[PDB]
Amino acid sequence: ELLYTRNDVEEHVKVATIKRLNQMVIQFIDLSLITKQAHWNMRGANFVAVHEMLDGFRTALTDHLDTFAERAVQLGGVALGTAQVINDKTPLKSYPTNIHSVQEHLKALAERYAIVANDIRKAITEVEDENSADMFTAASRDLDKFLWFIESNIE
Amino acid sequence: ELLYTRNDVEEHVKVATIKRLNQMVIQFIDLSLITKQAHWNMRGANFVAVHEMLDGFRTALTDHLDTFAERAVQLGGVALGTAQVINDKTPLKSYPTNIHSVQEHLKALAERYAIVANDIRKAITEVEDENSADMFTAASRDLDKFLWFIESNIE
Amino acid sequence: LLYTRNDVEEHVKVATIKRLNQMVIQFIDLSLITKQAHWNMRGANFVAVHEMLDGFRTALTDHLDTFAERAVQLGGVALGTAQVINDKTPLKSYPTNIHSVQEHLKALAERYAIVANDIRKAITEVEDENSADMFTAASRDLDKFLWFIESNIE
Amino acid sequence: ELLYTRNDVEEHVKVATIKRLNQMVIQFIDLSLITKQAHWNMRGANFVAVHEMLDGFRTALTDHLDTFAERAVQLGGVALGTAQVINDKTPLKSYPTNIHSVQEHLKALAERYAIVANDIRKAITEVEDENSADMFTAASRDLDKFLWFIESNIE
Amino acid sequence: PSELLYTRNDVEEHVKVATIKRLNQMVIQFIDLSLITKQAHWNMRGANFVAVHEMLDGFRTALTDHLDTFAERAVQLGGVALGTAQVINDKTPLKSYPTNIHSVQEHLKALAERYAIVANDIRKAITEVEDENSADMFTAASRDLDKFLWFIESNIE
Amino acid sequence: ELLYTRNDVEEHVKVATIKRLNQMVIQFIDLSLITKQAHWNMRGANFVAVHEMLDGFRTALTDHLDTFAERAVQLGGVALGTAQVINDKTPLKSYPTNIHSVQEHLKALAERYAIVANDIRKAITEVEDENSADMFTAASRDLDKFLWFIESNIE
Amino acid sequence: ELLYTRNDVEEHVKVATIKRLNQMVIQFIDLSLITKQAHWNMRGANFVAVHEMLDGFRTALTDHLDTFAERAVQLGGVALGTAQVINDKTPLKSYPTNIHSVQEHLKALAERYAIVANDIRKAITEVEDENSADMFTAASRDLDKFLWFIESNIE
Amino acid sequence: LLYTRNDVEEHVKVATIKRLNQMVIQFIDLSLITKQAHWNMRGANFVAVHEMLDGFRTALTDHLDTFAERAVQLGGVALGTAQVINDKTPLKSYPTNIHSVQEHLKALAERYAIVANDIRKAITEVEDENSADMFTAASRDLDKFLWFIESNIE
Amino acid sequence: ELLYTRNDVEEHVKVATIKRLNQMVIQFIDLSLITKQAHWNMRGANFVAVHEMLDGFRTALTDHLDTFAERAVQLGGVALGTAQVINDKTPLKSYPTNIHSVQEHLKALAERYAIVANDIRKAITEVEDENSADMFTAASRDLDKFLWFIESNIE
Amino acid sequence: ELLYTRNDVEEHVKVATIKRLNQMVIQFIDLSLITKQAHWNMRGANFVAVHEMLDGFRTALTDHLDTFAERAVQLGGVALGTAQVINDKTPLKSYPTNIHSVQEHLKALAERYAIVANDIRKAITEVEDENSADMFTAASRDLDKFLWFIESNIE
Amino acid sequence: LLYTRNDVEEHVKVATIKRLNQMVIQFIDLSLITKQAHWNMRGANFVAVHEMLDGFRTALTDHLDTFAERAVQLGGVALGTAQVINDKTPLKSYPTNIHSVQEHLKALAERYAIVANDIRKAITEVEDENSADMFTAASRDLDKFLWFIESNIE
Amino acid sequence: SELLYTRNDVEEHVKVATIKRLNQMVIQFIDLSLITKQAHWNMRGANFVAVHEMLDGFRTALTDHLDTFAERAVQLGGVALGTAQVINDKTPLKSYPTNIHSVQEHLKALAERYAIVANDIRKAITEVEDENSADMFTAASRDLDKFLWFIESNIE
Ligand SMILES: [Zn+2]
Ligand SMILES: [Zn+2]
Ligand SMILES: [Zn+2]
Ligand SMILES: [Zn+2]
Ligand SMILES: [Zn+2]
Ligand SMILES: [Zn+2]
Ligand SMILES: [Zn+2]
Ligand SMILES: [Zn+2]
Ligand SMILES: [Zn+2]
Ligand SMILES: [Zn+2]
Ligand SMILES: [Zn+2]
Ligand SMILES: [Zn+2]
Repeated sequence: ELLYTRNDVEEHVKVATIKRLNQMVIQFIDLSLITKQAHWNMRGANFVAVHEMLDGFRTALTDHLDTFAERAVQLGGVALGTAQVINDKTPLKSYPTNIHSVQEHLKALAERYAIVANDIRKAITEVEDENSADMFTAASRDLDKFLWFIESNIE
Repeated sequence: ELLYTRNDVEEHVKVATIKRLNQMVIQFIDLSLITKQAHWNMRGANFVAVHEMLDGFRTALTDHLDTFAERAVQLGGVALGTAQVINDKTPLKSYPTNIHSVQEHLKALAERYAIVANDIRKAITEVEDENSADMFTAASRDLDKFLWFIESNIE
Repeated sequence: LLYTRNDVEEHVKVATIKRLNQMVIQFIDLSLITKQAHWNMRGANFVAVHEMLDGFRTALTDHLDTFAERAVQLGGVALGTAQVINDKTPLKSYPTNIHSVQEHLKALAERYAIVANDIRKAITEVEDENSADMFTAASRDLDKFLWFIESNIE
Repeated sequence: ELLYTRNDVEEHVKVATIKRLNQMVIQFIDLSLITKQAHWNMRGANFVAVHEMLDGFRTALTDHLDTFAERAVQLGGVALGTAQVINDKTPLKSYPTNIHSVQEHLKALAERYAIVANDIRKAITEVEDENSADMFTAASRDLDKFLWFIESNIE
Repeated sequence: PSELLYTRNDVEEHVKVATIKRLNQMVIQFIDLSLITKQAHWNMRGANFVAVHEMLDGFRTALTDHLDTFAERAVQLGGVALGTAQVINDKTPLKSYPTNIHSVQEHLKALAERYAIVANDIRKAITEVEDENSADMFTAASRDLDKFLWFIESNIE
Repeated sequence: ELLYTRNDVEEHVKVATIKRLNQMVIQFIDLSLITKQAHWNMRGANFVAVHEMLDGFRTALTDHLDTFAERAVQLGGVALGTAQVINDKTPLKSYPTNIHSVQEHLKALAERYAIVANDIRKAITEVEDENSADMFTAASRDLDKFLWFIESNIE
Repeated sequence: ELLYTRNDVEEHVKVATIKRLNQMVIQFIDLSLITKQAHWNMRGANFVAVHEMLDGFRTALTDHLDTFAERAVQLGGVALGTAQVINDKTPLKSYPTNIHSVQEHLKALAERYAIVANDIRKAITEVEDENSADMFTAASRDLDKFLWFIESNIE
Repeated sequence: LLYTRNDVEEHVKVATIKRLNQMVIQFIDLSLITKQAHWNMRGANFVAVHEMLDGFRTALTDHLDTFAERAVQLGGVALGTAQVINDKTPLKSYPTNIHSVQEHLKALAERYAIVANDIRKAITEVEDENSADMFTAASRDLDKFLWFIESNIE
Repeated sequence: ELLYTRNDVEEHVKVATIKRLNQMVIQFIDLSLITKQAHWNMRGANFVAVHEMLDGFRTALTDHLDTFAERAVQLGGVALGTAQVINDKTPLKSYPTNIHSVQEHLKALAERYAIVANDIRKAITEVEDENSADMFTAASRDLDKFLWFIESNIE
Repeated sequence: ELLYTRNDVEEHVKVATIKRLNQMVIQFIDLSLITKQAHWNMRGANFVAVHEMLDGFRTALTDHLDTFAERAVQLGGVALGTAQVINDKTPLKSYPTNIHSVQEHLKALAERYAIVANDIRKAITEVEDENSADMFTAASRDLDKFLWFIESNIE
Repeated sequence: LLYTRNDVEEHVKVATIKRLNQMVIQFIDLSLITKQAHWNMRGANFVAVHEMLDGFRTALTDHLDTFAERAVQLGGVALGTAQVINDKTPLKSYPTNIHSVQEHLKALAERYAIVANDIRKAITEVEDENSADMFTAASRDLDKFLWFIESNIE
Repeated sequence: SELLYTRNDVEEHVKVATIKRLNQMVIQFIDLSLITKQAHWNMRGANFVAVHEMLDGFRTALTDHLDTFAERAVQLGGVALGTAQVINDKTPLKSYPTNIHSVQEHLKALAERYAIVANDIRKAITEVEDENSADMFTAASRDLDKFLWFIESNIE
């Protein structure tokens, strides 16, 4: 069931939205862990700039997911973002540990960012909570631009 | 094994330290996630201040475990921070998914925070890399104070 | 309707303007009630909840100014006078004999909740695109505060 | 009835001074509304300077009126600023919702600002409370200046 | 066939080419508004000068910012953003701005005619485009544009 | 005994003002030791926001007192703020070092705050130096609002 | 002989007040010019700090200055800050030109600062306009500070 | 010319206004060009060159604006409409079919180099010190931007 | 003679420039006052914007002014900026005390800004000290802009 | 005897450490008051510079001060910062109230600074808590710098 | 040894100041070469590496400032004139005739690492705790810097 | 003739001459910069905390200045030299004393060297024939002459 709130968003609409929101949350938490992972372990040409870039990426991700979770609560549900749940519920493929060049990491990121980027863009139009829709549009715009930024550094 | 570098810390010392650094990166990433998890799902007496208090802790955690990972890297290791690795190598017990009182979260928070704070204070006297030890001490100081902040809010 | 190269049609100009004044009104009041509850609370969790509210006010203030200016943009008049608020406000008059933090949170709860429940249907009622956007940013903040308010209630 | 406070302003001075503070709250809140009303709905020569001048004022006014309300609550009284109390108790003539020229708005604004500026200048003499006096002086300094700005821009 | 650059970005091919198209038009209008805003800002005199003169440095920045947002989307959809002097010149729907005029009032009128055009094209653009990401961009812009038109109309005696 | 200055406040007015200033200095200095003393050792409900509130309190007390001292010196006197002088001359009840809960501390602080508050308010009108009257008013307003802040956090 | 203003203030208080405000406007202007004068032409021990100290004074001077003038105008009057009127109506002896030592310049500054300092102090309770009293008071504090600052660098 | 109390000799004014307008025209085109490169590059060194270029754009517009303002102070008309640039710029129409940073660098260099070599000469040609001063600063900027760009070329 | 300095700029250039510097200083100081004078006492159409506008000119002015006096000093001279010297040496025509409208002031200002602006423009070419030429050029660029701004608000 | 905390530093060391943390707490607070007291009653050559410098040491002392105190509390102890306690536990001699010359005050400050400074440099190696040792070195670093600034301004 | 009330042991003072001017000596020589390469590098990855070096320089300069002042604190004299760096620096002269980003990165790596490793063994070799903490902050930055420089090498 | 290639078309003889000048000014500026710190570290006596802080200000300006001269030399296709060996072998400044402590002592020693450097760059400003270079040298000279003035005005 749900936590009670004077917020009168339809009951069925609440359940489905928390549902999407959460999965969106999980995808973003993963994207933030791997952004760091790639960030630490790059090496080679274009290092520093691509290194800094990624830090930027981390923050916005963080902010966007935050909104997701808080919105899921507003509707009377329970936002999820614990290691066990992520590991258990991510669509994303585990990030490589054996890769080392900047281009390697860029390719690995591009891959992952794209799945979430494409997922969330579709979510924008299939979610019946306008607030989420506006939420989802805001994060779609950045993931897209981040997807572009990343791809754009592949040589 | 290790990646080359001009950094001349001894071979044995490097390897040992990479492992300590990494367990510490692993522990800080969970607390980090746990912190947020509690942040979103809290409700009741003293919510707003404790809610924002958690956002401060996170930034410091994040910021510390980042130094960790980078020291491991400087020593020619691979810093490890993906959901699958943390899930797999976490020393912390899964964070309750269905607790709601701020009080409830404070207590569940203290437990895990103490485990990490206690361990790292130990790590400090152990590690034989002056740098990592310095990092750890700065971290230890923050955790000890966070630990106390948490506990000091328990009714 | 005052003149403007703004080419939005008349009917939708007029219909939207009302909804915008209507909404201006609920916030100005909501704005007033927030500060009221701000000055006259005491008891547990005073300072933090007290400082919270100031934050809401500032946010409510800027959202409503966005509504008013759109109403003027579409060619009408934005109404913000005390008089107009007093008698077109759809919110129950705020109680002036309550003092405890909780009492106040509940009184805030109820009213924020009715404005936030109305602006969310509004998003999807107007046919002025820009206006649905304004509302949605406002709704997003409102629903956050409602959540913040109900989350401090014991 | 006054609420308990260790604060030892004489009981009579408390009740007297609270009533003055509220009356000042009342009209400053009224002037806050009037000021936004004028700056949304003006058009004509010197529009843009004047529209932003008024936002300057708005914030100064809401600042002082807070200082009054808090002094009221401090002396054990109850600050009154609900939509109902203002309309019922405002000494300011209602603002005309049928005027659009910058010039008309200035002239409608200079009359309502004068009453307040003059009320608050005299109230400085009248209050027994030193703190309230200082409060009113500070705020009278801003009223006299704004009033002067307002009139200076009339053609 | 597809004169589209490769990206891992789903958006269907048709929605891609049409939105790009759309994005580029808004781009061109916005750069033009930007050029003519500076244009009028430099050359205006008479009553209410410094206020209007500085009012226009504010709009410039926001146009620049939106336009930059419109260009970068196009390039994400895998297009080429076009904003060179030549493209603008024979692409702007905007009537060459008068260089023979000196009063704040006439500059206001001129500005208003052209702001109104851009103002109304981007408002339409919002429901016409099938990229949800672009309609969000356009609404943000449309909102500033609608505020800016009102600001200019308001300083006209 | 006074130090030369071209400042022309009458010999007698100086001496008395000076004595009055140092008293308010003495008791402002104490009040801040006490503000920190409570800051560190409070635990219980509402801990964090109460904790931070006081540090704000501590800053304000510090500028006011600093202003009082410099005025004494301006008049040609010596400002006294050595721990010896506070101890031997503070009219405030030594602060309890056994209490621990936030509530207990807030009560202890209310007592002491109200004393100094109720004194410096009397002082505004007792003092024959216009400048000193002003400092005291600025300071009294802060104390009167802090007392209220303290009292209002009391359950 | 005044300018229409809705600012009701007994017209005769108006006239008296404008004159005092103009006398302080004149004096503060002269002091500001004097201050730069010494600032520039200073040399000897303790140069750079005194020189920097003096810039500080100036910004305060001209700030107090401005409020005096804007108030004169507010009451229906004309603010007088012209080079001719400073020359013709200043009670201050023209600052010397032959001096160059910081010590010489501090003393020229002190004897002049004191004229103005001691003067506006009395002005405070001499004037019938309440806001002018608050103004003069704020400036009197600063003036008394700067004086004391100047005097304390004298060996 | 338009009247101003500004006593710069009439011919000087005419001459200077013209040269100012030539530089206003080139810096604008430069700035358009800078942004075109900005959106449309991909390949090695992207993120950094991308943001590098946003810096020049900012620099370019302040300077160009300083030139327009000077021309107007002298009684002339600052020109920066799309049509005038198109008709008077001496830079080759920028390619819209190129994609590599290394390509875009090469293109920016050609054009940047031209304008840079032309304002450097302008510093000593003009007979108005203020223009010459403002010309010298822009040149200094343009000479740094050209060395940055060239420097980034593999 | 000049104050001794290692600065080796030739002696005749020292004297010649010093005299030229003090000349700009005198003029700029006059402009400054005059600028503040119009800023206080104008009323009419376009008041607020023009009124704030004028405060900017002043900051700009006193900055350039400063740089001149110090250059003078560096070369071993005495910078003069006293009221008396301003009153005696000013090439600028005494400023009208009775004008009241924005246009009245604008025009009086235009006349005097233009006189100064035309002069310093020439001084750029007249003076043999490169440093002091840069100095004048910078001022010149502000002054022509300010004249332009002033003239551009005249109807 | 101690307060309950999950912090598992051993009881014995927890106790020794608190004791040592509090002694510094006491000494810093005292240097704090002393620093402020010299700041006020100083005059003579080099006044403004030294005056300002002391204002910087104060806030420095005050932060280390805080860091020591909470460490104490987070270890289960009570921090002790009360005028009474400073009186009774301070090892620093009373600071003289009869001295007036910057040069006199710098010598009185040096003595006491040097005492605390030399004491805490030893404390680093004595304490068995790494966190406090770190805590001490930072403040030690400041104290030494401050001792050198003080001494350096001596003639 | 200059008089101070700081009571470190005469012996420890003397030793510690000598180890402090050595860290001061190589840190100045490193900041010089840092700009030298900063200025004269070109090729792939120029801009970010140019600016990266600016960050490093600010850091080196602050650390070395710290060693200096400690040394004076113990009663010693700091040593940082051109002639002392030249006569006392361990590191090989930096190569004037190299231009590529890659040549420069490797030229810096070599020198940074020599200083990087010296000060890391210095931490354990000083008797002054205030110097060990000091050296340690430096080491941390220096080790990160060496990692940043090596990590850009293709 | 061994200049790095660039589309910057300043006359080639000018580039070589200007580069030599630019580099000579860089040498002096670094030495000043070195020396400044050296004094700021080792002074003691009356007026120490202000001269000390003052000096840190000088360092900052010198560094931004000398950095402009070098990026200039490099633009015209040269090599900017700033190595301890190059300052050492190529400097016009006398070796700064390491046995002075007094504030007045250090002020006098800086005064002389600041003087040396300040007076060269002022003349440089007229002797160079790349305009950007003189704008550069003029801005610097403005700071040096002011810094020199500050330093002299602190001598008792
Ligand atoms: Zn959050
Ligand atoms: Zn990192
Ligand atoms: Zn508004
Ligand atoms: Zn409030
Ligand atoms: Zn961009
Ligand atoms: Zn103070
Ligand atoms: Zn003013
Ligand atoms: Zn402009
Ligand atoms: Zn100055
Ligand atoms: Zn604290
Ligand atoms: Zn330093
Ligand atoms: Zn550089």
